[PDB]
Amino acid sequence: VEAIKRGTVIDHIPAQIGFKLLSLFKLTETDQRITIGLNLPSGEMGRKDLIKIENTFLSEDQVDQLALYAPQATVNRIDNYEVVGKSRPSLPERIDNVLVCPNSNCISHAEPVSSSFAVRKRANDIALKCKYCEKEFSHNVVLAN
Amino acid sequence: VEAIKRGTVIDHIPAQIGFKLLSLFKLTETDQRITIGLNLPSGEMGRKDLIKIENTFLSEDQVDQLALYAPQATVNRIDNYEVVGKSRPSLPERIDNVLVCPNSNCISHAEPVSSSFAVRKRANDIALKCKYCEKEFSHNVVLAN
Amino acid sequence: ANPLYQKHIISINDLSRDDLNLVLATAAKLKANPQPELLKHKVIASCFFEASTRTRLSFETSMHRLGASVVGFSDSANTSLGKKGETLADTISVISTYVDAIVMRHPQEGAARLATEFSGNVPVLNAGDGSNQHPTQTLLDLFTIQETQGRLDNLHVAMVGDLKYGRTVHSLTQALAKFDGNRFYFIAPDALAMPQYILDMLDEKGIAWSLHSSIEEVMAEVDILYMTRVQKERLDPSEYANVKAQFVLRASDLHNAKANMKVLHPLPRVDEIATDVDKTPHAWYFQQAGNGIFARQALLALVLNRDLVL
Amino acid sequence: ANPLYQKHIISINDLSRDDLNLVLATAAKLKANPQPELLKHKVIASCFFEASTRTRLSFETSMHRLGASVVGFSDSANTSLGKKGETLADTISVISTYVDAIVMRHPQEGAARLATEFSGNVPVLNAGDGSNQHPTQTLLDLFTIQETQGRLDNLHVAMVGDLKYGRTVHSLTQALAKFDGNRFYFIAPDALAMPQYILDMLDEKGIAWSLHSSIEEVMAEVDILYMTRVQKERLDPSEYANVKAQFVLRASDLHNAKANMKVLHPLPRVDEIATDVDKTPHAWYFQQAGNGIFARQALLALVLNRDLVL
Amino acid sequence: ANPLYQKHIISINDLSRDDLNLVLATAAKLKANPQPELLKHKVIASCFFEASTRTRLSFETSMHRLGASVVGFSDSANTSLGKKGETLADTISVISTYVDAIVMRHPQEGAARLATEFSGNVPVLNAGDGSNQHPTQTLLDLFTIQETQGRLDNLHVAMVGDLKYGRTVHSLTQALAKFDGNRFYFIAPDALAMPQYILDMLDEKGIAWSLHSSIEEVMAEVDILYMTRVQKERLDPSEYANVKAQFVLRASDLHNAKANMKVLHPLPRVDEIATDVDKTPHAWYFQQAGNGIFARQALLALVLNRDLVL
Ligand SMILES: Nc1ncnc2c1ncn2[C@@H]1O[C@H](COP(=O)(O)OP(=O)(O)OP(=O)(O)O)[C@@H](O)[C@H]1O
Ligand SMILES: Nc1ncnc2c1ncn2[C@@H]1O[C@H](COP(=O)(O)OP(=O)(O)OP(=O)(O)O)[C@@H](O)[C@H]1O
Ligand SMILES: O=C(O)C[C@H](NC(=O)CP(=O)(O)O)C(=O)O
Ligand SMILES: O=C(O)C[C@H](NC(=O)CP(=O)(O)O)C(=O)O
Ligand SMILES: O=C(O)C[C@H](NC(=O)CP(=O)(O)O)C(=O)O
Ligand SMILES: [Zn+2]
Ligand SMILES: [Zn+2]
Repeated sequence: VEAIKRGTVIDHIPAQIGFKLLSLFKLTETDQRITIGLNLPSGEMGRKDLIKIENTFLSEDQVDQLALYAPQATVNRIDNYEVVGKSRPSLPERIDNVLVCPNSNCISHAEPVSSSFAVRKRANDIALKCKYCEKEFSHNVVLAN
Repeated sequence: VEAIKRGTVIDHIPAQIGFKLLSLFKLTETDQRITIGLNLPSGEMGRKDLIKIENTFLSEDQVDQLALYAPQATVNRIDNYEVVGKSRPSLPERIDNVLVCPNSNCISHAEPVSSSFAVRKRANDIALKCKYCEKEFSHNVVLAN
Repeated sequence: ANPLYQKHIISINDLSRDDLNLVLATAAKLKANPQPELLKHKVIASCFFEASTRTRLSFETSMHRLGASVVGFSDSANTSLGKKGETLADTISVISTYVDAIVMRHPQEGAARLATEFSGNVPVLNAGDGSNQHPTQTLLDLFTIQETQGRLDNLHVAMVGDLKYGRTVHSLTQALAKFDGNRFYFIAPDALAMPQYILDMLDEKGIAWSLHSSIEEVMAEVDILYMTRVQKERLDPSEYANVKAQFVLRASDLHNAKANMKVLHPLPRVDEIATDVDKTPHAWYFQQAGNGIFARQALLALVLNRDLVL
Repeated sequence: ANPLYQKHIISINDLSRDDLNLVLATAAKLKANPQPELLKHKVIASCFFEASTRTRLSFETSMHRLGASVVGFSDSANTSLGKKGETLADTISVISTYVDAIVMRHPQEGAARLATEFSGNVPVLNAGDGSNQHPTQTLLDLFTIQETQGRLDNLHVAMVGDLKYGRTVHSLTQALAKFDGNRFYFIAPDALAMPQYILDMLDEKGIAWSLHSSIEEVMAEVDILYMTRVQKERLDPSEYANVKAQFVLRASDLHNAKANMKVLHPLPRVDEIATDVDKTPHAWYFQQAGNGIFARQALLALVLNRDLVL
Repeated sequence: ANPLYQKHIISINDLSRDDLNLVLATAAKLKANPQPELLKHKVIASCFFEASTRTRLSFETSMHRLGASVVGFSDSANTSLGKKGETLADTISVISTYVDAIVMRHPQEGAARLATEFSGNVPVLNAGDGSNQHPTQTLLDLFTIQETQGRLDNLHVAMVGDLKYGRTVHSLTQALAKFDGNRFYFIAPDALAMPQYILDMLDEKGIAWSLHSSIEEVMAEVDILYMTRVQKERLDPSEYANVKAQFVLRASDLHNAKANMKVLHPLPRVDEIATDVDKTPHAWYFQQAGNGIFARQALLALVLNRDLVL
């Protein structure tokens, strides 16, 4: 029903991640029409989550964060009912504000600065090195704080 | 797209409430296919949210728990693609598990018990009385887990 | 069995007028004709997790006057909850395999109610749970009001001091509201006012109540002046301006008191009642405390003994 | 007189299988037919120098169920040992002129044994001495194992957690080793292993035992899973890596448990037993605690009363 | 200007080999020919939020030897951060309106880096941030190694003790890895091993390192034996088994040492170096400390002067 004229479709989201993205990106805090599929069948990955939002596009920060939460997701941009742009989210070099350094003795916890991590793509997991304490972690340990 | 054979459709949810319902009652913690529409045009309501959950059913008690957030919603039970039951939430007697007692000195915060509040109409608000501490609060200030 | 046999006694809000009258009737009988062996072969736990003089000692004395034995503690510091990290739930789960009833006081609201969810068939009697309820205080209070006024109906009752945190006044107001035609005067600092759930309950029953900023306003009409201590151990630091008693009753304040009027106080008092009051005919806080024996004997008898006493 | 009449009860290592069976037989009899006046005219001291909920309250409840009176303390802070510098020896020397028996728990190993050297003809019952012995725990444990398993012979018994400092498991292992064909599984952090003097004793008797690093390894064969708390108050600071429970039993861990299997725990528990276990048919730690009454009644009866009960 | 003019000095990871050599060359020149007026008219803040003896005093002495003035504090308890709730951010924001550079030590990793974000054009020098970095220790360490060994490449270097929390060895290993052909021996308890990020760095640069369970194992081949203190103030309670020095260097252990070998230690020592080592030709930890003067003068001179001619 009612394919959208202009906006965004985030596809190929892993199961149990779609709901998380809705929260983290505060996507439902809008009056724009949204449709969401959770645990949809997928030939490409068995099961998937799917988010469609009219007249709305991910901010630069949100795209950067998406590469961490769902690497294999597909961001489709739509204009005049047509897919205009399509890509897996570009991994950034740094990510600020959203992550929490798992080093409990990091100065970043007690003080008014934005968190900041050097992002480097690796073989199996992805590494996050804290700007402040200089410690590096697997994104598995940084996420699910 | 693709109507369901059996499950539950929670229709006529007020705008900005659909997401709250999903968060609160942990509705997305399942492998069953879910479809969600937010800010859909209604006509009766102008704008509405819509939750569709496959192979999943709500008891009358479960339906009543929705009364706090979406008193005017319709809960459609679906079987063999047909609506076999329509119900509207009615204010429940109690709200267990999901809320947290605002009283910092309540025993419920320290011990292995589930939260519980008696529900009543007060003026045009809803007052919750904690089973344990017996203090009473407007439902606005009683936070969720 | 009598209607209170094996019942938990947690909140006045759970009891009816008939329940209250039953305790009082039983208290009268046992006072006239003691039954020193009524609870022989009972062992009762007295578990106080915060301070007490009157409530604990009167309860234990009552158990002994009825022939029961007593085990427990007056301090949690040397229980396994105190030193080994045990939950209250597990504490109750084990003690309830030993004794025939549990009397408990606890600094958190809801503790007695929680205990009932772990005590199986063993009755819990709430000797005070944080600033919530104090039902056995209310039973002795009602006995004392009845004794001195001749009735529990159509009375003018002033409550003074810390009404917000006073478990005593939460319980007593709910209790007197179950009788007819009573009228309440609330004399409290704004920060320590009677809680809305009490006021709503009064409004529901159509009971007259009003706020007053002085004792003198109401002295000429009150039958019962119920004074309270500021519950300093319950106060938030932001409420520390109210630590000191805002209303101090002295003997001179009693010039225009009704002849029948009694000054009550659940005790302990700090300075809210000057010592010069003690010798006046209106002072009845010590007589009141002594009535805890009769009320607490009655309650134990009703909860632990099947037949009505006569 | 019965073989335990007027005996000190200090260590399971001092008792025989016949002694253990005698207590259990007596416990059964008193449970079936209470004797509320058996110890009338006895006064017994309950002297706890470290924390306790179950052991103290069950012992005192037992004394009362048999008609005895109780004096003592649950804290040493307000004795003359606590404030005036008195030795334990002198403390026992005076208390033993007052009472018919002394029940004591103490934070130093050997304290109960020392007390016997100063108590004259007055029996000392060890309610726990540091990380050494806990013989009355073992008596209720054996009663509970017998009740649920139908025997004390040929059992598969796993003991889990802090075995080094667990006075409970020192006593219980020595006790079960006096019966035939029992097999032990020890599941402990390396730093908190069962002490060599226990292991040597097992090897002497030709008893099979083995170490395991998980509960799951042994779940399918155990009749009794005996869980323990890390004795944090006994730990050297160098052992602080083991404060947290290394083995946590949850309801899901019990899928392949034998139908007869019971989970025991002398209590208190911290997190080593999740609360979801409580509702499963294998949970028996609270039933176990309630059996302390029958075991402790039996022991008091045997020590203080000349004739065998029937 | 010189490469270090107006630069923050936070982490060895931000400095090149050329940077390090520049400081060492400058230190050598100042040691040979002092410049008592080099920093005339400079006021420098010395801000120590945790304890220090060597680092603070040598820093302040260095400032005075170059003619600068010093303000600051050796603990934070009487700053407005200590008594009025002020953040570190704001503390740096105001102090940086006063002074020409800030030297700071702090118990949290990252504090120095954070300071650079609020200090504007005022250079921050990291005197130690939690267990992360200690770059001026590394500067004086390199200077000392170079003085005694004649080189900073092709060395055999052992680091012993608490390598996990030793900010000293994190900085030193990183610096020595910027030179060629160095070989590392790491001798530490498993719980306090050299962190993986240091090891990965060594791997990526194809630098040889190995683990050893004893000093004697490598004594015959080392040019530098760098001993460390267990950082007990950084330990988690789970790591308290490691408070005592695991490795204790005694004079007798040096029998097969290379003649040229020096024993270094950033100090203070507890027991990891016995006092009988002090008189041996290998002991060089006090001379090492003495060299803090020339390295820290060099650093200050380069940061606060565009160029130097000497
Ligand atoms: N006008 C539209 N309105 C709403 N959703 C759309 C619209 N156009 C495309 N989509 C959705 O965007 C996603 C990508 O569409 P596309 O046509 O690229 O499918 P595809 O070729 O299978 O893509 P992929 O190869 O990435 O799976 C699909 O899930 C589709 O439902
Ligand atoms: N098999 C099905 N699969 C998915 N959705 C369904 C199915 N059957 C009904 N629905 C949905 O259930 C809701 C109610 O269906 P119904 O046929 O009762 O419409 P209605 O009578 O207009 O509802 P109401 O009158 O209560 O607004 C609609 O939102 C519809 O989309
Ligand atoms: O403490 C008060 O002021 C009122 C009341 N007092 C009592 O019950 C008397 P006590 O604390 O001595 O047992 C209470 O709530 O505890
Ligand atoms: O404390 C334990 O974990 C086991 C054992 N526990 C008990 O005896 C129960 P309690 O300390 O409540 O009397 C003990 O040795 O004290
Ligand atoms: O403290 C240590 O053991 C090593 C090192 N020591 C020093 O810098 C010497 P000081 O604390 O006296 O300034 C440190 O990291 O602080
Ligand atoms: Zn960090
Ligand atoms: Zn509450």
